[PDB]
Amino acid sequence: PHRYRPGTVALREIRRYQKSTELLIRKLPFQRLVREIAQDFKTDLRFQSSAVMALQEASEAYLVALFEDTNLCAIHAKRVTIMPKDIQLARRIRGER
Amino acid sequence: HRYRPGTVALREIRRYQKSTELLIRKLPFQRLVREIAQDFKTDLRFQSSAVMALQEASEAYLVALFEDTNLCAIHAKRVTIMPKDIQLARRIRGERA
Amino acid sequence: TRSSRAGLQFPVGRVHRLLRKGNYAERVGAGAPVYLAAVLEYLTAEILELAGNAARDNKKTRIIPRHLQLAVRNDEELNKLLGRVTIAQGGVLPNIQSVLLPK
Amino acid sequence: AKTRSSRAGLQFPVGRVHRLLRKGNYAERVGAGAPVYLAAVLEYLTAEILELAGNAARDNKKTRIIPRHLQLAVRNDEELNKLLGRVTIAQGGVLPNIQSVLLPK
Amino acid sequence: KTRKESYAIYVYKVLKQVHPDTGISSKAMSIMNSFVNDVFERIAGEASRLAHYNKRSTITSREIQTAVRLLLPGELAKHAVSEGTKAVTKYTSAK
Amino acid sequence: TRKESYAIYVYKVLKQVHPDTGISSKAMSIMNSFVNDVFERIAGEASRLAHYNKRSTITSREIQTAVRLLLPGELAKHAVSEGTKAVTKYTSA
Amino acid sequence: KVLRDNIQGITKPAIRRLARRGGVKRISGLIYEETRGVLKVFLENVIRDAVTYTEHAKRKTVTAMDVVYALKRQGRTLYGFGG
Amino acid sequence: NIQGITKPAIRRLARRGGVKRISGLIYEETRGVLKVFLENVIRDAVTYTEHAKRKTVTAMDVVYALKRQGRTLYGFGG
Amino acid sequence: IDVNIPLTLFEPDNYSGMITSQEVLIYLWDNYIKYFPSVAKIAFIGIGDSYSGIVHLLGHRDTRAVTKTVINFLGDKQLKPLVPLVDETLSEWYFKNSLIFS
DNA sequence: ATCAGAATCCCGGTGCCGAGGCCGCTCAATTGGTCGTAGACAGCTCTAGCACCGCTTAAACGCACGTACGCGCTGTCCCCCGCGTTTTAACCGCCAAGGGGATTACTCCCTAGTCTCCAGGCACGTGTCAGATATATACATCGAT
DNA sequence: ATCGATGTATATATCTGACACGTGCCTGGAGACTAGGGAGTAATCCCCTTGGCGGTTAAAACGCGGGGGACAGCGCGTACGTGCGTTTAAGCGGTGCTAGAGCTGTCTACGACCAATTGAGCGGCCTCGGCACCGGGATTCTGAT
Repeated sequence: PHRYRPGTVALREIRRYQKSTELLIRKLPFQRLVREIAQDFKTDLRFQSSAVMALQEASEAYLVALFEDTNLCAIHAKRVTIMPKDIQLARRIRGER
Repeated sequence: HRYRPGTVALREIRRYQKSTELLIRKLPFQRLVREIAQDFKTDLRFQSSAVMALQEASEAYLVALFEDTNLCAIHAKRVTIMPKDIQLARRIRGERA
Repeated sequence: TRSSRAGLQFPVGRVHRLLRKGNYAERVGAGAPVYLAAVLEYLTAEILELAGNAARDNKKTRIIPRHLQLAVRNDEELNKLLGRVTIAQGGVLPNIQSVLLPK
Repeated sequence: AKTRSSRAGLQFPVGRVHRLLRKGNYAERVGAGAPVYLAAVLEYLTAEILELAGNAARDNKKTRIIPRHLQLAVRNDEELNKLLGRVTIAQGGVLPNIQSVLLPK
Repeated sequence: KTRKESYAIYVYKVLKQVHPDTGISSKAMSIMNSFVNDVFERIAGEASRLAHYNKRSTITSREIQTAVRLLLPGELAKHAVSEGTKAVTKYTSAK
Repeated sequence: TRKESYAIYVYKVLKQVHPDTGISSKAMSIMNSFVNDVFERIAGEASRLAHYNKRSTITSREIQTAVRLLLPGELAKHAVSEGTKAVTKYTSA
Repeated sequence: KVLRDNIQGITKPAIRRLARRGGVKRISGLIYEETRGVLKVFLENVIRDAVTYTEHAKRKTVTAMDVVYALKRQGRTLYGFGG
Repeated sequence: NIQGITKPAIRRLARRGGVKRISGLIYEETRGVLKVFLENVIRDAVTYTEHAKRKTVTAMDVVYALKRQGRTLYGFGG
Repeated sequence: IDVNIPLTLFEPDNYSGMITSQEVLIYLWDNYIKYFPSVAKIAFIGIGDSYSGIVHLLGHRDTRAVTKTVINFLGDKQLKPLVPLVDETLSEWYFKNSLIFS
């Protein structure tokens, strides 16, 4: 039973996901999701699929941006591991309310 | 009697955030601004409220940067600061890379 | 006029001339200076009301812009709203934490 | 040769640009050679972008350019990564920006 | 010699509305004149963009209604829909 | 119909750099959005300049200045140089 | 008629993969909900604007153009979609 | 001048800035970043004034330089 | 360097002499003098005719990266003004360091 | 708890300077009125959003094991706090000087306006090669003993 | 140190639709001419800016001492990577329908545009009181024990 030391083949896949460009949010969950959010303002509108793809690209872009900020917060936090306090610190630095 | 560290520190935080007042000797900073203002242009009369606006920009931006530096120290479980707090703080400003 | 007949404080002639001058589209439907004047008058009523409350907190009877920045940091729609804009003579407010206070 | 751009040796139509400047509510009247200068800056920056886009497709061995190459071409050049940091390219892709403290040891 | 216009007397009397007997400095009034010009520019710029988006040459109170419920968070924006449609019927009252 | 894009002039400057290179339609969308973006930033910036200067039309001095205000060093340098090259090349003859 | 549990479709491994593109070595267990909650606070700040476009446009269909115009005013401009 | 700004003024701004105990390379790093701040502002304000054909940089120019990156001071030359 | 110009016949302004002065001036600066690397302090001296070709070296080329001040003994000939083309700053530089005598 | 020792507050007199107010000027608003066209408004077609179904499978979930990363404790050494002593240059008031923009009156070239002419540029149609996908092969690194 | 599995890179052939081109038809682009207003320039004003002087005057500097804050060492504690088997639902695609987008066509309302008279809005004016100045006495901690 052979078993890797932790997080290193994870970093090999960090090299994999930073060798690429793609989306990762799958389409029917985000479709159902944005129909739930646009449901909450005025109901039952038809859309564009390109609208869904535009919101999905902006979603994953702002995600991986704040994931790299949270990684830099855990580095300055003298840690290998992250916390929600890294995220909360990032919101009060960026001024989010 | 000899006080511990923190006493006049907290008392001067309460004193300086009471007052509505400027804090910097003016003409050393005007010597700094004309020491910049020589560098690319000549025959330069100036107007005083532009120097007052640069004063407000510098004081407001740097009390803001002491606030970011303070909250990186709050994240850092410390009271005495480091320059690397300022480096992380202006990365997550996005002012600095 | 066009303004007292509309019942606002914010002059439709001024604003109409400046929208004419300001190059947005070609022609102007005249409710737009009136509706713009209404939103501008309501938001300056917001700012002056919270600024007068912040001047009531400190009792400088002429509003120093300390009170204006206090009126920013009170209203979280305004604090969330005007989050990139500086205020001269505005001051700050205390914030001292669990790592900062003496134990 | 109908075009005003061959009189200046450009490639971008100053009649079209002068039209959308006239029909755009930017200014009231629109001059002659200020659209020529604007089309010159436009033509220079599209040559300068597609320079490094051809470079980044070139080392990635591609002809029909995927915008990975475009994201490299903006984000590497810190005159233009400075100037165009606000906009993510769709299917941009991220750089290997891996800090040493989380690298193994 | 320039008889230069600002937003002095209007913001003055709006302060006389909301706080009936008080005072202000000229510096804070310059902040307020700045603030009126800033919000004038942002609603006017969004009106410019939405007028170019809708392929048309004019801008009415309808366009200011949709501009402000794009601009403010929707409680303040919908209160401004109340003040604005108030002003719609109260300016289509007279000429 | 008509459809005023800039794809063939992008093809012109593309072939000026290389005959070896294929654009995508999405890369044309990136490039045209870049055109329309930089078009309207500079166009509103020249409009801002003419609002500050209180005139009616636009000289290429304003385009020169706004290129120096927006663009950094080599970018504003080479763009001012290419622009006054074009000012010479048209306005001269 | 409202929809429900769609943010449950955002599962913990998908956020974990996007943090692996975000360079992150070690992944805490305390994280995954607040991200999604911030994601809710993302889209609540989007479409509060956005339908106000197409309600003005008198359209019962919603474009990607309104999304693009919203991300101009949210300051999150992306290309690849035109206009 | 470049060292006309002293260490205790930086500590007074730290005490209005909520900072309670302070390190020392901080002061020189602060003077450098302040001078970078002022050089970019007066870079574009001088560029506005050379367009203006004037030999006096106005506060208008400084507010417009703040108005480049969304950092607008209210009250002094909008 | 000396260049003589053969005149134009029965003519009030020596016009094709000005034409070949633009051919000479544009050909010398756009064929060899940028490809002289070791060059500074050029002065142009025009006697009589054909000032408009050297005016055409100023207002149509950046020759002032190497040259400094132009000399003209105009005298009785017609005025050849520098047209403001790229700016009126190079014409202001013309207005500061040049000489024309009539 | 018990101490001084600082640091903080509140008061009556003086005194001063920026709001704020009114005076009056003027120029843009307003009004009165006409004109034309953008756009209101209705009709028509034709796009594309919605739905549904069934074959596949990628993703999500769960468990077992344990390892190595967070953190709590201790313990020290030097970097700040407090406080004592010595030097600068910030500020105020005084005059002196000149740069340049505002204001004023003047003219002219350029860009807009208009008209008429025609190929640049568009949609539409078409054929093809870079690129994706699928399968075989070697190369790097991490890790367990 | 030799060994393995996982990821990366590469080599192949193959097929497709997007690109890239070609085709043909027109409207917007080009040309030619005018008129008007934009813009550019010079002459006087006086206002605004620089500059410099000398006196106090607190702030900067410098130094001193030890505690508590930094940092390192150790040990503990635990959750997340890794591996495998199970399950859920997204993706795929294939068919059909109509709502609403989009295109069209006319009519008129709505806005532009012009002229003639008026007060909305500001500068200039002065005075006054909100607030800075302060000197004394009440309290409210910090640290030592």
